[PDB]
Amino acid sequence: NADDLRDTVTRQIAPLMKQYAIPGMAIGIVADGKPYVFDYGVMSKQTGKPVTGDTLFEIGSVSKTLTATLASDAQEGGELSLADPAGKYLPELQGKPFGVVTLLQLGTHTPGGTRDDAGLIRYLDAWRPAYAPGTHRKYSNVAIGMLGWLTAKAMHQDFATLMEQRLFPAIGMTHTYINVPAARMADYAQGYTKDGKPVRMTEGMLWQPAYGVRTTAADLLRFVQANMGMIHTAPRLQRAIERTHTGYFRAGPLTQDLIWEQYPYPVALPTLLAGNAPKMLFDAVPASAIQPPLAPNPATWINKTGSTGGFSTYVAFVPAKRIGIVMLANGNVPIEERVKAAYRILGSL
Repeated sequence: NADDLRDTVTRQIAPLMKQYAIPGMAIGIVADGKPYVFDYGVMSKQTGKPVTGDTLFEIGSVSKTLTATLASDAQEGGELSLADPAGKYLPELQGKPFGVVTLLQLGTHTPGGTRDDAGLIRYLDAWRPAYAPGTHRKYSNVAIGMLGWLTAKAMHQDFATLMEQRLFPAIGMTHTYINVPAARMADYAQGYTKDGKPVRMTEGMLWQPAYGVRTTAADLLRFVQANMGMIHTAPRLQRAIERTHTGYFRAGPLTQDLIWEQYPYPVALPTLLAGNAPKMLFDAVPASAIQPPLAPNPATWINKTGSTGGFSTYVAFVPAKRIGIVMLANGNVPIEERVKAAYRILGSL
């Protein structure tokens, strides 16, 4: 099994790492609910240390799936409503265009366009949208950056504390960090730009909610299992996790959940390519609200991409089929090439 399974992965990942010169990758597979992690290559070109079970990768915007889960949990406990306006938690913004943006619009990339906290409030005050809220989908770290900020306000806690002392241990993610600890800096892989220059993360404002997660393939895989209800999460978090699969908007070929993005399953490859295409990532796509929102639906392909300066991430799973993939690379891999490999690999199962 693991032999056949590893061969299936290797036939995709080895040429990928070859053509794009990725020093290392960690691949997580759920095959009929069984998890597997397959490590390839090295953590750092200067130290040649190999990718192992504890190697940390930056997952970029896949971080936002965990932020969305936290916000969904707050909603489940009555601490917030996704329909709440930002101005509810930032009273100064009442009267300002951003004060009416809802938490839902931040978690769906539809708010209407895009140092210290006083300056952040200064930035949000002067912010003038290009579109009315909830009508156009436009990828942005300010939207989900603010989703995590506002959820922490509602939950009466520091953001990073909520992630490391609440969410991560409740999934049993024991090698997942917003702030990587000193004893763990040795596990942190080195990223590499498209040139080959080594790089790790620059931490702007709202850096933790939007892209602050470093993690292992095993831990991200366990999250994927939790998103298919497989690992005995407590009832409030389990409901919270499933509710992030609610379908809120159509945007071209893509359906926008809370941060997650989904497609009907079975899914044709052109559907995934079009939904993960650069046009989705950079343009302001008209987004039509789904009324009533789609209930979470096991017969879907649910995925999310992540890209930092030095790392490439992809996550995709099908709850009805009980399969999923996690791909972590410490180099730059074209999004559509992550998509194609996942589609071929998962099609093998």
